[PDB]
Amino acid sequence: QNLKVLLLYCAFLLVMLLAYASIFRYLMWHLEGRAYSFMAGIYWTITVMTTLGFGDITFESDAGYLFASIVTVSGVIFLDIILPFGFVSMFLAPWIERRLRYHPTIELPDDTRGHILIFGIDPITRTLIRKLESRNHLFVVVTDNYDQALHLEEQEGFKVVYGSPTDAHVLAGLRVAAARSIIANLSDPDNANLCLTVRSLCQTPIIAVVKEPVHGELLRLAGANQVVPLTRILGRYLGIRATTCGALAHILDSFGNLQIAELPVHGTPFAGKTIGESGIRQRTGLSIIGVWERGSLTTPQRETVLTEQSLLVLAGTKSQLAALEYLIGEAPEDELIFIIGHGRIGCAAAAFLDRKPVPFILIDRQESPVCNDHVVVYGDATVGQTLRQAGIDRASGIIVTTNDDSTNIFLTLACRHLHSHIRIVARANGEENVDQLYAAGADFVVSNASVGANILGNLLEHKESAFLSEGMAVFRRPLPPAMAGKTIAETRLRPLTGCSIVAIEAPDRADILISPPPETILAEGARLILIGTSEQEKTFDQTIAAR
Amino acid sequence: QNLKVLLLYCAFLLVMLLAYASIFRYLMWHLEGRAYSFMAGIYWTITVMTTLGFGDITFESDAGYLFASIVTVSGVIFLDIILPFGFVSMFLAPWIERRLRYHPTIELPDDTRGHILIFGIDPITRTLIRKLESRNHLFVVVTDNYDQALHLEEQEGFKVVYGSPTDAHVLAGLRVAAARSIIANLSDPDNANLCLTVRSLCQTPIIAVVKEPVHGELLRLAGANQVVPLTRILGRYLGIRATTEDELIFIIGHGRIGCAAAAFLDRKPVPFILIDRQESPVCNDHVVVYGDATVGQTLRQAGIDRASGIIVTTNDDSTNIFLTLACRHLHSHIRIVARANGEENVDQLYAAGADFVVSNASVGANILGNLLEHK
Amino acid sequence: QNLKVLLLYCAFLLVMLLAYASIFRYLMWHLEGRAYSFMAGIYWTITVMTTLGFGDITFESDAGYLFASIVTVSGVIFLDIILPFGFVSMFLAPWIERRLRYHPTIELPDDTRGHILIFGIDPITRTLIRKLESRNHLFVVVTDNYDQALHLEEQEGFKVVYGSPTDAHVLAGLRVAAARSIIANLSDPDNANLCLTVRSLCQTPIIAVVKEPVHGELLRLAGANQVVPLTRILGRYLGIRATTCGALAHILDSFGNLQIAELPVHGTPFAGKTIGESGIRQRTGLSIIGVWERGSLTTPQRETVLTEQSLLVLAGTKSQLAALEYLIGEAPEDELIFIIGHGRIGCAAAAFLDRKPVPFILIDRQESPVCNDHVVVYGDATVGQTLRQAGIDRASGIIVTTNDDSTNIFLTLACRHLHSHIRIVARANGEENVDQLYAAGADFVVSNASVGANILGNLLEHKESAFLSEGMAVFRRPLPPAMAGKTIAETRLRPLTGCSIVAIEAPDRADILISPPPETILAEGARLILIGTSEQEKTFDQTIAAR
Amino acid sequence: QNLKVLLLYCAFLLVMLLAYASIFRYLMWHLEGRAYSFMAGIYWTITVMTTLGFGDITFESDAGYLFASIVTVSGVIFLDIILPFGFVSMFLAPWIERRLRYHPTIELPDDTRGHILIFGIDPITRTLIRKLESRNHLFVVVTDNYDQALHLEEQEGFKVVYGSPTDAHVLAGLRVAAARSIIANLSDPDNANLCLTVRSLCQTPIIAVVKEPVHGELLRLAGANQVVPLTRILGRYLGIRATTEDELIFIIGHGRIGCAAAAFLDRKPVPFILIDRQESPVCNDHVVVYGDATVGQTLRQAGIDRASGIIVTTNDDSTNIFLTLACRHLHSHIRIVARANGEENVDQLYAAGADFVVSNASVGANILGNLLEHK
Ligand SMILES: OC[C@H]1O[C@H](O[C@H]2[C@H](O)[C@@H](O)[C@@H](O)O[C@@H]2CO)[C@H](O)[C@@H](O)[C@@H]1O
Ligand SMILES: OC[C@H]1O[C@H](O[C@H]2[C@H](O)[C@@H](O)[C@@H](O)O[C@@H]2CO)[C@H](O)[C@@H](O)[C@@H]1O
Ligand SMILES: OC[C@H]1O[C@H](O)[C@H](O)[C@@H](O)[C@@H]1O
Ligand SMILES: OC[C@H]1O[C@H](O)[C@H](O)[C@@H](O)[C@@H]1O
Ligand SMILES: OC[C@H]1O[C@H](O)[C@H](O)[C@@H](O)[C@@H]1O
Ligand SMILES: OC[C@H]1O[C@H](O)[C@H](O)[C@@H](O)[C@@H]1O
Ligand SMILES: [Ca+2]
Ligand SMILES: [Ca+2]
Ligand SMILES: [Ca+2]
Ligand SMILES: [Ca+2]
Ligand SMILES: [K+]
Ligand SMILES: [K+]
Ligand SMILES: [K+]
Ligand SMILES: [K+]
Ligand SMILES: [K+]
Ligand SMILES: [K+]
Ligand SMILES: [Zn+2]
Ligand SMILES: [Zn+2]
Ligand SMILES: [Zn+2]
Ligand SMILES: [Zn+2]
Repeated sequence: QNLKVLLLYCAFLLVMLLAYASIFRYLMWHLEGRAYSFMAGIYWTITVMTTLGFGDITFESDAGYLFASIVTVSGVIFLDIILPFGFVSMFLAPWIERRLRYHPTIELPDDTRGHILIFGIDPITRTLIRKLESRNHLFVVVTDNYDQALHLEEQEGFKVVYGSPTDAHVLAGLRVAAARSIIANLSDPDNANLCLTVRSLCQTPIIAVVKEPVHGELLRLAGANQVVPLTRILGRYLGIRATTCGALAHILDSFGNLQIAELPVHGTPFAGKTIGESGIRQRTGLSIIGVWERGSLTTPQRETVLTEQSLLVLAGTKSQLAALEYLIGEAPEDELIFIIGHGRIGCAAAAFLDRKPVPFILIDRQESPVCNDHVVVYGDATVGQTLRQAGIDRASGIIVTTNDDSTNIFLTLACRHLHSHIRIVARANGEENVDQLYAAGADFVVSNASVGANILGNLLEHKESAFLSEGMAVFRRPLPPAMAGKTIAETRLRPLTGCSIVAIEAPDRADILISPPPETILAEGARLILIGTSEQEKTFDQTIAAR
Repeated sequence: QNLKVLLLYCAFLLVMLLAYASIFRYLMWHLEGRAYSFMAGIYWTITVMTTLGFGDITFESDAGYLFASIVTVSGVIFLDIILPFGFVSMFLAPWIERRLRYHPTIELPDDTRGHILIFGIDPITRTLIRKLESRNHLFVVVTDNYDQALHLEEQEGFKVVYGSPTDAHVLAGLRVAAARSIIANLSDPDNANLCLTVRSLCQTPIIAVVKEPVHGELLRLAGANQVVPLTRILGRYLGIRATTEDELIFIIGHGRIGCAAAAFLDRKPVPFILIDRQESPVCNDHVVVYGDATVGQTLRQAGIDRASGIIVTTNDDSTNIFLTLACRHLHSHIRIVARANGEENVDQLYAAGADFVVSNASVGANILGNLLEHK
Repeated sequence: QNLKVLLLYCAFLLVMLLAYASIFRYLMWHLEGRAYSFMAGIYWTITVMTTLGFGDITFESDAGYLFASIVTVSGVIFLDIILPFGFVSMFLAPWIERRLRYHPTIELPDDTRGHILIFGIDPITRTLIRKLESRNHLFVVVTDNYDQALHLEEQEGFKVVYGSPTDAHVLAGLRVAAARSIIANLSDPDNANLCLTVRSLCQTPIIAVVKEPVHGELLRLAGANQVVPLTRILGRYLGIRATTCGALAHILDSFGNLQIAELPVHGTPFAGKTIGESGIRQRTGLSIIGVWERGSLTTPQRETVLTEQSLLVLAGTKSQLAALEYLIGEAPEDELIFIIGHGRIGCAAAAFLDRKPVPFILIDRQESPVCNDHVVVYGDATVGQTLRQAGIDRASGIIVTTNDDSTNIFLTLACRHLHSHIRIVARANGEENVDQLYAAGADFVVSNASVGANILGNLLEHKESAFLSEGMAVFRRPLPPAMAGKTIAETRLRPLTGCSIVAIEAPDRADILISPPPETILAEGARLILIGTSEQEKTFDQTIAAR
Repeated sequence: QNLKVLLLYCAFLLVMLLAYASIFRYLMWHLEGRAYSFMAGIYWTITVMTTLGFGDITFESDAGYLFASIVTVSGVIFLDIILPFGFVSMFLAPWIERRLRYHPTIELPDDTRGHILIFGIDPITRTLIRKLESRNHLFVVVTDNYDQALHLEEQEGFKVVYGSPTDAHVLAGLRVAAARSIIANLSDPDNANLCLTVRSLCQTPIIAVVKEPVHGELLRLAGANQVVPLTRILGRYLGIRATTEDELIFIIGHGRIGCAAAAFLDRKPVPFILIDRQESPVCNDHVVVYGDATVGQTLRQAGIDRASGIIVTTNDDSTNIFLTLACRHLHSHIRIVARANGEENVDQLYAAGADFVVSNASVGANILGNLLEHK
């Protein structure tokens, strides 16, 4: 905007130059019978406007004086006044105003498309934003807190809009209809308000983070396409890690056929062994679809070594999962788990452990404003002997789930020092504290930020197949010996049935190929893992054998 | 104004030009016997002060040199010093004091007339302003809160004054004596303070919004022309909509409005149950089933099953929307009447499953509006 | 500071001018054999430095070119660079910095003398400051709150210093030793800290405002020269006004001889009558030393009309005060006073009324964190029927003493409307609310700001005789018939005894002359009122009759 | 730096002068057969670019006019545009970003070495800084509080960094690996967090101030080189001074220090009474006579009469001074030992009537000081 105005002025200056120069030659002729070249004209005009004033070329008539006077003043006005002033107004003012005074972005440009709207900022969404700035996605966070808008503007991995998140006018300004996705991370009532409002304008996909698992249904009603119960999930990931021996934990039931479960390896016979060595698939018929270690989901090799902290992601039938449970295959007696901190997450960890059930003891300073179903031992875990009196002595494991990382680090320190034996699972509110929890003696650390970010992140990237795979199903099929040697693109599987190949594992191998390329040459005995509508799965074995 | 001082300077600059041009000709003639035209003198004076300096016309006598030096310096002082120093100190100064540091308005111009003072801005009075915009009244909102004056400045269909509403000196700078009308929408004690203070200056008509219907008489006594008990009226609208035996009405929210709806249902009478998470600081004539309702089964406990009606009257619109969702979810047909604190939530309450929605801001703005028009 | 530097530069410019001009004439001569006048030199030099460059006088030698080049550049540097830059640094920067950014005054100039230090800002001291800015006294308020320092700096009836009030280093910076007076209006512990610290540096007089009358002694110990129990005093002024009929209230006992008391006129036989008509002095022998009405203490005339709201200031012997009490002279039966608000002031009003005693009832929302001696009826006076249930019906008077003026205005309104008979005394936290309390129906309004300011103000102005009259005594003496016709300056009373004439009243008149001028001619039967040490009062009737 | 860019510009300006002067002579000769000296060319080029314009030397050919025009414009661009635009954008910009808007330091220079990091600034650590000033160490105080960093900026004998003490990236920018020593004066949990974080980067010696003596072992475990239990030590100093039957000691204040003094007196043992206005959030092994003492007769009630000693241990110096006054007033000779949180109140406690004063900041600074010197 400003640049155009600038060298638009430069153009007007040039025209003034040529004009004055042309008039100069004209006057010198018709007024004093003197003839100057075009160059002399430019030369003189520049000499005057610029106030050099050599004086080698001057007029002698009053009319010439009147003209020279006019050009002279023109130079001062357009080179000594307008020019600097305009620079102070077009450049200087806008700079100092927008650097000493926050001017809130209240609206988004009309041409904004495919952007991601973030409502409700916190560690989770902050980490999500930094993570997807590593891909340069257009993020726009919204907030109705002036002070927060400022803080978010000084440092920016994203644009910040300041306005009421639940005002349809404000949502129209954000271009919600043209937006790619929407993260609803406000309170549950505000989320419900947000979803209904957004839905009155568009069908833009919405991912809501629910603070209380019971409200999940309500948010789907208000218009949310996906609901993520973070605290429930977080409590669960603390829980599955607290037992003395890892146990199967169910994840998904794809229409009562394919089951997805996860298994922490600690204290199991699989610890220390390799995937091939443990022979999990041979003895259970299960598919190992991934190994989660060091915050990275890798593909299962046969030489891969399972560590105490490894976590297997598994897929198969109900009986195949029951086989694995038998192999583990039993829990030690008198298991007792202390849970320090009875907030939403600690509360969820308790609920998960009760689903089994494993005996536990909750400990917190004050009564829960949201929970009534749990009996809590009241006291300050930091104040001497509060844990001793609660009988921390016969505990087999501890979950430290305070909302303060330094306190969790201190408790992990003390517990590991007084009980070098028990499992210690700790929670990190921020990732800048994860390593210290390990250094303090924790057997595993669950990070709010990374778990939250990974989930939301994946829900985002796989959006083009999120609402798709939503309502649909994942199933497994023994590759028909008829296609033994044919390429995925050659079989033309999708155009017939409608499903999609998401994995191909060898007959006698823990080695699996995830998201195989069309060029992949199929083999004999191979086991396919497909995904599609609960209609195409039945129209699969039908359409495939037909044509 | 900065325009007058500016062109008044151009005036002085012009006089200086003519003065110097004339003195020029005079010296050229009397000192050196040289005759120059008027244009020549203007041309020379401009040439010197503008520092161009063609040199085609110079003196040769000492007195001429002196004069030439004086004009040169004049051009530097009045064109290269005062002009810019003026520029910056004249209007680049106001810029900082009004754009780098928020400067609240603490007084209206002397001749401000026919304006409507608003005391206590909120959804109702905000809806009032944007409603009578076509009538093009000058609305002035008054507030003793700095941060609020600041926020009311950025976006506007109304002027914002910052000061104590109950201070006589502040009201005089607001020109209350010349105002069209005054809307008192503060606490009842504050309203009373405001009325008596205003009445000591003038008899500008005052429309007071009163919280407790009993206080209506006192506000009149203080000097209010009209008293509007909105919470009673809004409560009545809720109670009316929730009815038109074994009829049983759940009222979620025991604030003033919810309380008024209960009071209304007694007159019928229609059995009802009040539900809140706190005790009423102003009410003690109603029985309230305490315990937060957003949790989940607090309504199930109370028995949202055998009820015939539900009134949602929290002072938070999103909470109202959530409760409406939950209710419509638990019971697909029970009559639900929801309260909307702001008109921007009216549509989401209906979308949530409400059968009727009472809009505080709409009913408020309308009543106050027809009270200003019919005056 | 800046101006000097400015026209110091102007001087250096002039010297440069004369120098270059002198060198010019020199070079033109010894280099080109040309002779120019002094004026031509100045003219040329100005022509170059200023960049006009007529060209009518130029050099032709390389050395001349080198010189012209040097002068030319000198002009650009000292007129086009330094000059504006210096203006931006000496003027522009200091202005924008100290107008967009608060720079705290941390110290006072070394030569600061006779100033008044204010510690602890509030309505009282704010009003005190505005009041004594009407006399242009040098006030300096001190505070350790950054945010408060800013607010006090934007608008200023005084300089503001930001620092710890109880730090001797900070006190030395304030020049406490050279200061006139010090107002200690902090908490009692902070005041005690302040006094001890100030006392370790100087003997500068200190006036402390105590928040709890019991701490008064402690503050005199720490070094305070004067202690003002504002809340006690305020409670008293509410109390003396609440009774159905005004009653004598003791103020000072000057060594068991001269007594000072005050009497509100409401409900007494003196109401409506004039001072002469009531014949108070004739019937009691008392001296009427002042009439306090409409916030102004005037001298008692005989034609002066006493109104319901008038307050007599009286002086005389114990029996003379007892005579007046008899004239009034009795209180109505079943007096019952409701006191709304049990803060420090309301509490003090109760204590005063108990000193008589008059039956009362305290009413407040919560228990007092400081009082234990009073039984309080708990409830919200604003919530319907709280006063009704307390039996406001049989009250003879009400004192409304909430810490919120609007609430006091509302209560005054309602009470006067439901009980048009009872006395209503109300308290104003700020003077901007006094008139409205009257308009609401209050019989009298006690203003914190004005009472506080008047007291402190007087303690200040009369400082030169404050600590003097402190410890001293005020006494009355029947003018000896020996000086019947002599002038105050002629009698030479002070040089003999040491006392001072503060009043002279006629034998048969309520007319009194306060602070009589030395020229005043004394009469016969006149009654003198003097002040001095409890040593000079005895050395009075002795020294006067002797010589 | 702004000096290099500046004189580097003067360098380019100089080259332009010589280039134009040489081109000048070349054109004058080849275009018009006129011969000019080197000084003449410099003199002409300066005369044109500086816009003086004497005119004593002008071209007469078109190509000369063109060249003359080019130099004129060069002087305007490089002397009347870039020079000032530079000025303002070069160093009048930094001025605003560092004087109109506080800019906290979030990172120390790469080569910072031998510095002492302070975490948790307070009277003790503040007294430490002003004490070892003659040794001329570079002390850096770290704080995650903006408003505190701002205040610590105006007055200084030490540099202030703003950031999370327990963030590894923040500690790396603080150059912990190259620091002389680290003083951890935060909460015990925070200290533990700080130690482990620091230990993952380096083995810089750490001196931790610990609140609860039991936590000393854990801080060591985290990685602290030395653990200083000040509250235990200060409490012991109080108890020691208050003694060296029917001996009875009043301890006013049951904070950690007051609590430590009580614990100390048990070992003697010497009978004592704790007096506070609240219950101890960290202690439950002592009986405390509750009820505020500043009111008046709370000490009289308890029996300040038959007592043989008084320890004043509130965490507020003025309150301590007041209590000392009141005590010395009620009893002219009973032994009084007062605690001073800051060294600026030590003298007023003695003036108030204390028999001995333990100075938290002095004892603190001394211990930590001799711990840094002897290292
Ligand atoms: O400098 C001019 C001068 O002119 C007058 O003096 C003489 C002048 O010197 C002669 O050249 C001639 O013009 O006649 C003049 C007198 O008639 C003025 O008197 C004098 O003021 C003035 O300076
Ligand atoms: O404009 C100068 C010109 O000089 C040369 O041309 C001629 C010139 O016209 C004659 O006046 C004389 O000086 O001899 C010159 C040739 O020997 C250059 O050739 C030409 O480049 C230059 O423009
Ligand atoms: O420069 C002005 C010119 O005007 C005309 O075109 C003349 O023919 C020409 O001689 C002259 O040079
Ligand atoms: O992810 C699996 C989830 O399945 C069910 O929803 C369970 O209620 C829940 O405990 C579990 O977390
Ligand atoms: O201006 C320079 C002067 O120098 C000497 O003083 C000469 O005597 C004089 O002729 C000349 O005018
Ligand atoms: O001013 C007179 C005062 O004398 C005494 O100090 C009384 O205790 C007090 O009630 C009264 O206010
Ligand atoms: Ca850390
Ligand atoms: Ca809405
Ligand atoms: Ca008022
Ligand atoms: Ca002190
Ligand atoms: K020029
Ligand atoms: K010339
Ligand atoms: K020029
Ligand atoms: K010139
Ligand atoms: K010239
Ligand atoms: K010439
Ligand atoms: Zn729970
Ligand atoms: Zn009610
Ligand atoms: Zn009391
Ligand atoms: Zn203890």
